Amino acid sequence: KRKKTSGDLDNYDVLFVGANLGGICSNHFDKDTHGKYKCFVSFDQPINQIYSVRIPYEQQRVRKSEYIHFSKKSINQFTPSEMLAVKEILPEQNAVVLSSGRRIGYNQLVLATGLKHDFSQIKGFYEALEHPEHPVYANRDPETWRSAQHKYSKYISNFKSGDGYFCIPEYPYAGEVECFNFFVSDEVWKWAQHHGALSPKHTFTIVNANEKFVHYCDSADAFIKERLEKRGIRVEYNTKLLEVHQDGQKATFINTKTGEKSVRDYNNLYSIVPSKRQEFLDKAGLTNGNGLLNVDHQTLQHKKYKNIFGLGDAADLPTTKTFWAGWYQIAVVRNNVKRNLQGQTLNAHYDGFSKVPLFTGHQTLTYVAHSYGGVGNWQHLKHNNGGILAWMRYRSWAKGMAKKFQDFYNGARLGPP
Amino acid sequence: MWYKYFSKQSWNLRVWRKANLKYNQDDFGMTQPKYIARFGDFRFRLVRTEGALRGCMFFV
Ligand SMILES: CCCCCCCCCCCCCCCCCC(=O)OC[C@H](COP(=O)([O-])OCC(O)COP(=O)([O-])OC[C@@H](COC(=O)CCCCCCCCCCCCCCCCC)OC(=O)CCCCCCCCCCCCCCCCC)OC(=O)CCCCCCCCCCCCCCCCC
Ligand SMILES: NC(=O)c1ccc[n+]([C@@H]2O[C@H](COP(=O)([O-])OP(=O)(O)OC[C@H]3O[C@@H](n4cnc5c(N)ncnc54)[C@H](O)[C@@H]3O)[C@@H](O)[C@H]2O)c1
Repeated sequence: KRKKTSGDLDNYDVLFVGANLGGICSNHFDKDTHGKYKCFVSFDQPINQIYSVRIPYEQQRVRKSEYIHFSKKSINQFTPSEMLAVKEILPEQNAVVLSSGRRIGYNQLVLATGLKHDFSQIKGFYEALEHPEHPVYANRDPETWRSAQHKYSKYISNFKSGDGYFCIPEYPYAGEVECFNFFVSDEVWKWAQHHGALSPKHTFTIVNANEKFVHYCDSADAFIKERLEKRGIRVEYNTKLLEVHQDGQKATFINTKTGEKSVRDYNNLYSIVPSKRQEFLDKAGLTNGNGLLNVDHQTLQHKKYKNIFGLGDAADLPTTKTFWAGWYQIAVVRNNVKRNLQGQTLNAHYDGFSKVPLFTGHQTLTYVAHSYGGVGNWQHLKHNNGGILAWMRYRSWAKGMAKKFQDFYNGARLGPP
Repeated sequence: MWYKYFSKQSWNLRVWRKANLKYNQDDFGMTQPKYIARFGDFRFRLVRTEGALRGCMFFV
């Protein structure tokens, strides 16, 4: 019946920049407007890893096919797409130039570029991750691995001895709570110390560059540090990983507080991939300070250039940059964009809700849910000390969540509400 | 000079107690799932292999 909209145009009315959350919004945008508008999508990476099930993926409760998704699958068939990143953006002219060099016009811009990973912030880190034997592990898989490479799952298993370091980069970084696996490894490494698999002379410390683990929710941040002390894990703040020497297994850390660097021997290194602010978003005068989008906390509309929006991780919102937060940010964007296409007012407000599971044990978890003011709901930090209630909620997220992201990208299942 | 006539093509296996040590038990078999709990981990720790464990449970 309906003919596919064209991609060989000079201008559009809505333009989504991103595939992870920019694709789900476009799929939810067109279905609400019944395809009244012709929109274009321009992402940068061909593969979207489901970091929300990263820890069940490391436990191999999720196959690699259910963790690796293409970017085209998030976008519907009616709308055209192209894997070309934007080179520069002209908000005063309402146009966007791609890396190829073709100028494309727009009436509304939805920026979902998120936080771009930068492996080059740590010298030699990427090459030590891609190596199929080196004990350097990371938060995401390199794209050069085949389907038979399962090094990601050997971080907890192959820790027979040595010094172990869990490195947290400088905020803002992607995957704050959803990639915290120091509680599941502690329980498994407690078993290894019982029957001798783990040597009694081993060291594990959390190298956190920031001062706190959860920035915008102090209720959950106090719980983490309280539980880390009860477990016995040592934490070092204001220290960030700087260089990884693959030859002698040396890790260069630097205390950003005092500017003092040191060299430490490691045998099991895990680091969350650090982010990097994209320079073109600063040349166009859209970001502020740290490099995040300066938009309204309520309507997600930018301060200036009211035709430009922002959501996901790239937006500067006083909340945890999770995926369930994006479920409630696409409903607001697809609404307010619909209102500016008709000149109407903006009645969609974002309350700052964000939900992320915190794996407190090998097979138990608790939910970190909070509003804009850091206040949690009925689920916040409940059944946190393990038990049947915590065990059932774990199996529902480990065995029954990865199969749901297929419907999210297709369009069969919408957000929670 | 027996090592001069030794054939290194037999190094494809490392046989010890009738078991090949270069066996990818982390990707194949009952030992592949990393979500095993304390009991299953301690059980594989004792026998080190699935072939020996299954052989004993056959009679037990
Ligand atoms: C009932 C009639 C009895 C008649 C007589 C029978 C004879 C009895 C005497 C002999 C006893 C049996 C001996 C068996 C051992 C033989 C040797 C052997 O084979 O190796 C060990 C063998 C190892 O098993 P496995 O296959 O390797 O384990 C699976 C994985 O490998 C393990 O993987 P894992 O370790 O990594 O993780 C395991 C688990 C994680 O598990 C844990 O971590 C938990 C561990 C907690 C330990 C806590 C320790 C506490 C210490 C004590 C308490 C502290 C002190 C308290 C002080 C109090 C003070 C008073 O994780 C999971 O996710 C579990 C999967 C989901 C749960 C599946 C449960 C199925 C239940 C179905 C029935 C439901 C009925 C509910 C009704 C409830 C009310 C009755 O153990 C067993 O065989 C257990 C028996 C199983 C028999 C199955 C056949 C029957 C089917 C179940 C019954 C169905 C209902 C029937 C009645 C219905 C009408 C009522
Ligand atoms: N743990 C992690 O490292 C990680 C990484 C990404 C997403 N996530 C999870 O997913 C949630 C939402 O992810 P997200 O969508 O906000 O980030 P994202 O990186 O997944 O999405 C960014 C998209 O925009 C594209 N992009 C980036 N720069 C671009 C440029 N110059 N030009 C054109 N396209 C560009 C990317 O290709 C990508 O399709 C997050 O809240 C988080 O929970 C986690």
